[PDB]
Amino acid sequence: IIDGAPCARGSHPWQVALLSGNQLHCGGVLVNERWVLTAAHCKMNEYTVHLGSDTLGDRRAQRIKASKSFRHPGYSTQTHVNDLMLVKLNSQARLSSMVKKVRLPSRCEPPGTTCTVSGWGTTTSPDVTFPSDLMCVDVKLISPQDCTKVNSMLCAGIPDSKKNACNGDSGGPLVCRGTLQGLVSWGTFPCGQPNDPGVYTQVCKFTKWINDTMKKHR
Ligand SMILES: COc1ccc(CCNC(=O)[C@@H]2CCCN2C(=O)NCc2cccc3ccccc23)cc1
Repeated sequence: IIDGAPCARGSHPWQVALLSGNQLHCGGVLVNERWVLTAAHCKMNEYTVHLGSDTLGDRRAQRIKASKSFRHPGYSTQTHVNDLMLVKLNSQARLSSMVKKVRLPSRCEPPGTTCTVSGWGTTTSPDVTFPSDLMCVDVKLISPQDCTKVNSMLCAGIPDSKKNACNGDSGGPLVCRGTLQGLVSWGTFPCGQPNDPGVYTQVCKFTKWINDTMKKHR
């Protein structure tokens, strides 16, 4: 996350990280005790999922192996369309005040809405600097028609501001008015240029796919 600040402790109990061993790979969200939602670009042969702490490596965090994952069938490596994936945990996440199911959307929040994006991705660019504490930044929703770099994607940013997501933030949540509205997808490199908004998968357009994919892989 660029030009953000540490998230208030305990305010992201539905946030997870996908690690390759102990190395950050992507963000994600906990859908339920057996499933994580992330970006399709995050695909790996297997994952270690971090839950239950704003600090990576925290001895109190839960770590769970996840062997299986399922991309949305329309995913394009070139256009970034359909950049979402479900990761099946090998063992159930233990729920508590620090591990909670995310609130999925029932409606699409419109352009102009203030939202928050969070992650453990780099805070600098092009030099990488990975924070241990989960970082947050507030950004405003931008229609894909108003987003020069781009019907199921959104952009988000603040006019004349560097605030954005970066490497390591893919798959993490963009939340608005208490619901999940986006997953970080992609943007310009180097990160953090003003008026260069990041692109997100618009979660409200994938309700059916998320529910059905989980039901088809019980
Ligand atoms: C030691 O150096 C290291 C260590 C680890 C890594 C892999 C770390 N993870 C990844 O970059 C993930 C993987 C899938 C795509 N990713 C994004 O975060 N994309 C999101 C993304 C990437 C670049 C610019 C962006 C601008 C705006 C919004 C999103 C952007 C790299 C260098």
